[PDB]
Amino acid sequence: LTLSQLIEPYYDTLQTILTYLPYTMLGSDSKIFTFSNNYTRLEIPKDINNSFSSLLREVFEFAILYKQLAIVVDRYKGTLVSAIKTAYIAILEAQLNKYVNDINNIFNNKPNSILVVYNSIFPWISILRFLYRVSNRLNRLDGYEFLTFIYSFTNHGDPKIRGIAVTAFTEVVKPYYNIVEHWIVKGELIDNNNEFFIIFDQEQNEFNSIIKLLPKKIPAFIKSSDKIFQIGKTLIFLNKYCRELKW
Amino acid sequence: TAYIAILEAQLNKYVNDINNIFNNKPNSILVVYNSIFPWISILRFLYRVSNRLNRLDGYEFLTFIYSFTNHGDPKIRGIAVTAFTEVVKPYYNIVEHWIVKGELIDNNNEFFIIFDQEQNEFNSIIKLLPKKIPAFIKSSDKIFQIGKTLIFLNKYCRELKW
Amino acid sequence: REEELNKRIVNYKIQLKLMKNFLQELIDRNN
Amino acid sequence: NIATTTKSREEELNKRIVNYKIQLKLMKNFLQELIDR
Amino acid sequence: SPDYVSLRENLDIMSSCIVDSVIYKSQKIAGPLLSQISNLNIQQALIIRELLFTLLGHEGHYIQYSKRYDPTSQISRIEGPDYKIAKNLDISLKVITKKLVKFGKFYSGLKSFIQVFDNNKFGKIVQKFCSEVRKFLSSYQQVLINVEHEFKFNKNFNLNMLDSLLHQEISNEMTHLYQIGIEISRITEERQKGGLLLQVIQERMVYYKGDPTSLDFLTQLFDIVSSDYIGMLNQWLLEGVINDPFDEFMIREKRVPDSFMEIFQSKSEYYWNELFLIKIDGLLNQFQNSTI
Repeated sequence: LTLSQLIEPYYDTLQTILTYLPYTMLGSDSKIFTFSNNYTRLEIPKDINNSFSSLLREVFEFAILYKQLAIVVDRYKGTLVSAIKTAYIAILEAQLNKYVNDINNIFNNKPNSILVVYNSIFPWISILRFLYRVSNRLNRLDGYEFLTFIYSFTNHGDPKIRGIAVTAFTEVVKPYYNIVEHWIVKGELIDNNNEFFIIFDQEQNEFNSIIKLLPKKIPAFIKSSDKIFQIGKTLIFLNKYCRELKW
Repeated sequence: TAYIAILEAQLNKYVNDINNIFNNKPNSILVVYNSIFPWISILRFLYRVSNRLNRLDGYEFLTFIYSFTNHGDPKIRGIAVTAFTEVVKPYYNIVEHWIVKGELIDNNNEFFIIFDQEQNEFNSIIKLLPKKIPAFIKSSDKIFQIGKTLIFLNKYCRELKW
Repeated sequence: REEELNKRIVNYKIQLKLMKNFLQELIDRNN
Repeated sequence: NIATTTKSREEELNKRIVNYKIQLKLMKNFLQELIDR
Repeated sequence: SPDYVSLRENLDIMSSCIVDSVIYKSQKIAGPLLSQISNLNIQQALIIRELLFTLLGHEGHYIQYSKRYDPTSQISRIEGPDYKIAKNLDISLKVITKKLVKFGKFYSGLKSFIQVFDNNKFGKIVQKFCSEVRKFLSSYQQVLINVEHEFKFNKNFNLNMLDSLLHQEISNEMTHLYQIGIEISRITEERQKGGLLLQVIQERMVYYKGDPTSLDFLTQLFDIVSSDYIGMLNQWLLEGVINDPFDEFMIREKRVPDSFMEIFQSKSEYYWNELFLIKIDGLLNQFQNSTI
């Protein structure tokens, strides 16, 4: 007889866990694990002795965090108006899709114990924690403060954290570069919200002062800003006052 | 330190041997004794050498082990020459650093080349110790000149490129 | 005799170092 | 006695002191301009 | 009483989100008394089952945290919990277990080290070291999984085999990482009453200068950890640009205050001669030379 058999009579606890664990990991209610309080806490049932409960408390960190991220993604999918936050939500959805596929792989290969499950998903601790922390501040932070907040993480020394930060920053910053593209090429302003270093003044009654620069909002990753402003102003002047549409 | 490293490796092998001897459920004490019998000389030798790890200095220890490589017993000489390779590697690393770059590594007195900070002239800051020259080293009087000339080149003439 | 000139030289070295440290302190505090 | 040499020892020391009096006074003027604002 | 796993309420980007300072007051399922069991095989299997969870830092039915371990204190978490073994275990099994328990202490200490020292205020060197610690933990769990598989399917498995395997596989690297981490904790708590990691590794490496495997591991760790510092130095010497805003780098360029911008623009000599400095604290012995 193996070691695990001789202990069976003297050790009582509810493979059955692995039967209902995949449904709990995907942020869904289970016969033995039930969420409560708007999916902010998970109740471990009776008949799970000290050790297994202590181990599960580490595994269930992924389930609750993923459920919170899924709630955020489903809630703010098409409600936010700012382009920066929308791009952030897009990349967040992509990351969650990868996580779900990873879980499906971990449980397609029938696992032997809870520990192999924990080890398989272990590399996702930093990604999930970072995404939860950033999404937690999607409300108070404005369109530009959010971009600056993410940008500060691209310098993180940790390859995993900096990898996810620089992965998300590309798509988060693309809309800003689209604003700059429209301003540079045609000479027009797109951002309806205050998330750019060039603005207008409808109340003004003279050309040279309708457009003004905001030196405080100039991002660090942009270059030759004082030339971008002049290019855009001269374009507006040419295509709306001189009416030289051909050139 | 290298001696302790090889000692740890030998103890690990001994523990694995014991685990094998008792995984095969033994019938009596005598089969156990016979299974581990070939370890009498290795354990006694290791205990005797480790017993003198305190009083013996860095170089006297190396010379003490080196004298056992000539033992006629295949088992004792086998373990002595097995341990002597890793015990002598650090000495050859000191010689490597001295030969190639031209710098002294040993903070302790375990080498046949030393310095004199109190001296105020190049030719006599570095002096040789003919008593500490090991038997297994060759062309020592050329090693000394190679190292001295390199120190001179890379710190006084400041010819770093070559 | 020239000991006196050397002494004054070192005194002015210390005074210059103090002035530079004063600049650094002031700039650090203003930031 | 200290060896005599063709180069003027006291001249070198005096020039060093004068160059240390220019740096000090320029630094003082700059600090005065910095403090009063 | 119901059991809940609830969400807890320079930001710590890797600090545990859920509550983990919960210590169970009494066992949820009452197991057999250890004194009641007299057979050696049963005791060995029971202690093995309890030990698999202990090695990860969790409590068991027969291995319990010492009353001195307070999760609130930072130093207590960093140094890891101390375990007490039930008095009714067999003497030989108790000794063997007391040797193996230390591995759970190191693992818990490292896991709590990551959740504290991996933020922006501790610099790129410490962050990159936390990366190594997290990769080592991932490797160590694959040593624990194999042990569990052998316990489950191998009939010849016994406590001595576990002791020999763990000691011969993962002890050395774990000891190195734990010692470096606890030394960092000691130094950082002393300084409150960054680049110092390289000094700790170099100081640590003097004792293992003759050990081949330990020296190889320490040299590899030093090489990977220092790579960020080499990046800063390379950019500084090749393009004259300082990049990382953590003030880690030795060449400290400082911003002129807005109140003095007009003054410093006129007297650019003081700008280019005073607002570049060398931070002497973070210098290695290679750069400890005036001309360099």
